[PDB]
Amino acid sequence: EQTPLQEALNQLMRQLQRKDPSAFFSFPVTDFIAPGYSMIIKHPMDFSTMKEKIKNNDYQSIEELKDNFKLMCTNAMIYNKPETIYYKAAKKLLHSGMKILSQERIQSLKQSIDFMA
Ligand SMILES: COc1cc(-c2cn(C)c(=O)c3cnccc23)c(OC)cc1CN(C)C
Repeated sequence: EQTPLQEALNQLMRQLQRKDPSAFFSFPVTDFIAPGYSMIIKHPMDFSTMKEKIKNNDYQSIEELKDNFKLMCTNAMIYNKPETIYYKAAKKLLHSGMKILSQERIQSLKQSIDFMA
């Protein structure tokens, strides 16, 4: 049993992950694979962490998940240099995700979520 908000967050997450077929952002970045990461990025974020916050009913709004998604992309553009594959992939994923999490779409979900209460 999940709330209408949780299920909306899940379908949004499914579409966001559709824009990352390489699974660069599926799991947390470790210092082992990216040395000094924990010293450079103060608020790490990834898809699996966001999915756990959905599962635990941590998000009170779609905008909070939108904030976490922007943070995950921004983190990769801080740690990685502009020509790297990870920077370019985060740049493109952020732009694609902002179209998915547009105000127009958040609108429609808020009303249907409200109508199920
Ligand atoms: C290339 O393969 C991967 C890359 C990254 C990765 C992501 N981001 C955002 C980074 O900034 C980053 C920076 N340095 C090194 C690696 C990464 C990854 O993160 C956990 C996992 C894989 C393995 N994958 C098959 C699951």
